[PDB]
Amino acid sequence: WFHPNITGVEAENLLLTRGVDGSFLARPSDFTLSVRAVTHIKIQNTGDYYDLYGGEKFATLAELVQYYMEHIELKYPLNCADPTSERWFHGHLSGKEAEKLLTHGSFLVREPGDFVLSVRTGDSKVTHVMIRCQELKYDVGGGERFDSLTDLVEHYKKNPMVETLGTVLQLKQPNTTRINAAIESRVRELSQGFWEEFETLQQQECKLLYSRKEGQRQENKNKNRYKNILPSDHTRVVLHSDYINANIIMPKSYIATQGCLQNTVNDFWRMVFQENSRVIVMTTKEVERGKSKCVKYWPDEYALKEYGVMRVRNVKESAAHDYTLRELKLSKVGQGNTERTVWQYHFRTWPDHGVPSDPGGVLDFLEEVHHKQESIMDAGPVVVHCSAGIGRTGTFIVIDILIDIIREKGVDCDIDVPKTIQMVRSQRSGMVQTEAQYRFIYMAVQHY
Ligand SMILES: O=c1c(Cc2ccccc2)c(O)nc2sc3cc(Cl)ccc3n12
Repeated sequence: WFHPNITGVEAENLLLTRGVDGSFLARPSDFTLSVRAVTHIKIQNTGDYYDLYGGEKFATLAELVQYYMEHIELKYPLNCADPTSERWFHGHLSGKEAEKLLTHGSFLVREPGDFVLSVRTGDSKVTHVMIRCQELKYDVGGGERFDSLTDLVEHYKKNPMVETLGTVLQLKQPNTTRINAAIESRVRELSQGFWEEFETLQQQECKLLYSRKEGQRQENKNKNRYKNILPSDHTRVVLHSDYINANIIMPKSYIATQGCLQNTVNDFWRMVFQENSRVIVMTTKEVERGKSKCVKYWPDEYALKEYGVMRVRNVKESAAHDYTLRELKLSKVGQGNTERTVWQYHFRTWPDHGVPSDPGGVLDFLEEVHHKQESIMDAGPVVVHCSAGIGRTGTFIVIDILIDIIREKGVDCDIDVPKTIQMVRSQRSGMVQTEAQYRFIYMAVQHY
């Protein structure tokens, strides 16, 4: 249902000719939901979530579409044929280059008007299968003809081609992003190249296996800052009544969470204590563009506040250019020996929309956070929150994970930004929201 390189007119004709009523598609415009008369519904994503006009806020475009197909009718997704966003698709490439690149089950489809399925087999050889394209459909020389190269690949992923002498041409996996640290050259090549690689990652949203059940419960709706933006049930924080919109991220561990609500302040301190977290990363202001993003869950400097069964002291506040650092002290009301310092690094210079022009400041912040975390024996996950706990939270954890690798291996390590994002998304959907953030992660790793 997502079409990466179409226009409003192309979409309008597609839905009128190849579609019916209830038929819909999505496309980059910022996104547009084109439904069939043909209506165009705007989707904006400045970095926190997908905000549909006259609709709701979502972690992914696929979560958005799944919700409106279940609850202007979204009934029939009008499928896209362009293979540009598929991992296996290389477009322009020769046989030799594909042979050398592939040098088991590893495949690709390359490019008169015809395509070539190059597959590796071993314990080795590279088999090239021609794909004829006649009157818009695709085929391997006989049998079934496919509406798109996608239908072809998925048909042969399930049903592999058998070579004359019994060789199974398995379609297992498509890696063109695992660059060695060195980054400078890759950033130049992706400079767009970044948007192309970003939407390939977006096309991998629905491959992820996750449930959102506990967050959809009656007793837990009030505990969600955005009703549709929910934690993954397999990695959610269970409080030992048990609910918080938070997930554990394990590549140093992190807890990705939303900005505190007035009714979730006590549950946030119950989580920090239980998890033995000593570092909080706040990547948002309490209020941005007149809307509240997170409530003040920490006392004023020198003050002491009781938050349910938890007691928090604000020892000292230390201002830096980009951030404030609050030395907090947490204990359970009743038992004195339960006390520990909790350090809250509150980044305040993040723009209301988009990303910082330079990642220097973010990189100084994360460096400080990392050394404060490494200075504490038996320390729990680093708590990271923004507004929804997916956009900024995701950009901060991904940059932190990748620089963690470059700290322990040096300028000689193999990094894969989209592979890291997909892995984090497997633990909380929507982690890293926009293409601008995606590019900022590359620029951050570059500047580091
Ligand atoms: O998806 C994966 C998986 C599989 C995977 C599944 C769950 C959690 C982590 C990893 C994998 O090993 N490697 C890569 S590289 C790559 C590039 C892009 Cl643009 C998009 C995806 C993608 N991708």
